[PDB]
Amino acid sequence: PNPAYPLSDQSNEGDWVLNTEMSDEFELPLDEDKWLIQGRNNEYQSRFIGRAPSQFSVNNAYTESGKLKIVTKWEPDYDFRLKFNGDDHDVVNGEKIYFENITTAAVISKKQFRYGYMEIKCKSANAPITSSFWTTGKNTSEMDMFEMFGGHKTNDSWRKRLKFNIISWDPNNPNYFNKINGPVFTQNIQVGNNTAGDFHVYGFDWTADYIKVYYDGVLLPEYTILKSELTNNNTNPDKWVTDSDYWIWFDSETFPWLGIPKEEDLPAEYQIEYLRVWQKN
Repeated sequence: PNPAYPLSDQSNEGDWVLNTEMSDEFELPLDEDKWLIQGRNNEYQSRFIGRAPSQFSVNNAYTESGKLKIVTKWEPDYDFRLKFNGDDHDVVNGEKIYFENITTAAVISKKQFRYGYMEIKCKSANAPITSSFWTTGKNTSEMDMFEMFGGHKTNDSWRKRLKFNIISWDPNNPNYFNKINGPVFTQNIQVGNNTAGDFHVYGFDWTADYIKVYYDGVLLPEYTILKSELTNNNTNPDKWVTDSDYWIWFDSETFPWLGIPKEEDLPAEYQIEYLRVWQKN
């Protein structure tokens, strides 16, 4: 296939132009003028040090073999830090979940963009750890294009799952996460192959009016999101929160309610062969 165009649009019906600021083939050492390794020089996007028990380490993101590696390690002697609020723990189901044992990483674009075709070729980490591809905007919203859980020990659907979420981070919005304690919208994108078994190409076409999902070049129409549906024909406009500039994130996190890796599961690698972000000419 031609890498100049989305795998799902090889005739370039979209008149696509690669956004070089947001794109990377990861064939060189990680470009830290393009990418924030979370925690580099104590810089934390969204003040997010990691999801307990895991914490983001600057040593767990690097390129290797043409891929960005987001590594999950068993590292009990890591110098786990406190949250920006001074806590040594997250609060999950009302319980204090302490930081310990596991390091992951997060890599965030230093630039933002609004609307485009995002195509990521990746293989999820083969452990009970997330491999995620997502966005944030300042006080606006967050689109989790996927949370994978490639090494789920007991759920085969999760091994083939891309959990997709849209979250409102705007306190003015009735769907604000800290009002409804959940996403504006979520769906389980199910693909045909285990996300940790091989590299696959995942496409997310993000526009002002729809979000579409592509797998290995093929539209998955069951997962299309339409503004007219989410807003019920513009009668509930606050349900459409993705008209925002976004940073792009890759990361891995412990989701303790799904599972926690054993040392025997680690190290594990979320491997990103490339990110291609196109926008319309």
